[PDB]
Amino acid sequence: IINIKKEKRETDEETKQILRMLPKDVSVAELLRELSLTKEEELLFLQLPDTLPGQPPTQDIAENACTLADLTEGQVGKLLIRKSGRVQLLLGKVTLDVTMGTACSFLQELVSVGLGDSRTGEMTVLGHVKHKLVCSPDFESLLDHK
Amino acid sequence: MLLFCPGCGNGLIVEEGQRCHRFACNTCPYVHNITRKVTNRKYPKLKEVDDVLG
Amino acid sequence: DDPVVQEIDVYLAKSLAEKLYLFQYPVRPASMTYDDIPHLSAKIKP
Amino acid sequence: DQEIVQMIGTEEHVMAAFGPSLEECQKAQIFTQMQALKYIGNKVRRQRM
Ligand SMILES: [Zn+2]
Repeated sequence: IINIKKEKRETDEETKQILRMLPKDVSVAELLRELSLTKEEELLFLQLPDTLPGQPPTQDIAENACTLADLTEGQVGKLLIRKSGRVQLLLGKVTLDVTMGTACSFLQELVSVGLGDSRTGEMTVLGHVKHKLVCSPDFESLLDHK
Repeated sequence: MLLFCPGCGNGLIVEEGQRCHRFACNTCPYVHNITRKVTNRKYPKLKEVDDVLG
Repeated sequence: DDPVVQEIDVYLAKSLAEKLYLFQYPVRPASMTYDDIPHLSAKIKP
Repeated sequence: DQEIVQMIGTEEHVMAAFGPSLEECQKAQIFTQMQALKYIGNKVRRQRM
């Protein structure tokens, strides 16, 4: 029997129903093992808030939503890992917090669909997505500030 | 247990082919022959030995 | 609780802003991938 | 059906309880959205013409 086409168990984390013979991680330890334990690159999928703490630069406006489509390239923020497991994102004057998202177990392929021509385009499989991050405003600090 | 076809995701039933018993889906030609023993225990709750009252 | 280690920088790229899509298979576990499956075509609408 | 089972739950007792429903669905030839919609429409009665 082919080993890469066996039947799959309902539990996606325990699909190994037949053999030839997971604790919930944290973002700080995640990045630590991603950089210290190994050096291989990893593709992440983080969810940013609706409005970023910035203004659309010369985008013809209004206090509207400021997303990544309005920001330019270059360094836009820093990622801080404090003690006791705190993972913050300093995006300027304010600091958001980064937590682990829903632990997806199904296949997630990050691909690039580039329509170079109006008749023929190219689909480029960039990689696989395994972990999901969630960035949230530190509302407590924003409230105790003013 | 409950098994599903990797192709379309429908439930797999157990049938008999020309060589051996196999899991098969009713909506695709996907099959899977059984090589070794497969078991699914349930461990039902044992009738607790009731005690005399009074 | 000071930021002792891992002061990672965050960069932004706009090269694939309009060409980046996310495809997720709710019925296919992450263990088995479609890398070995030969694809034939993809229909799409802008 | 795998997506339906994942939506219902991944617990062993959940699958054991939901098994009969999947079996009864597989007894009929309902496997697509069109077939299920036709089966539902067959069970629909007009609001008195
Ligand atoms: Zn199938």
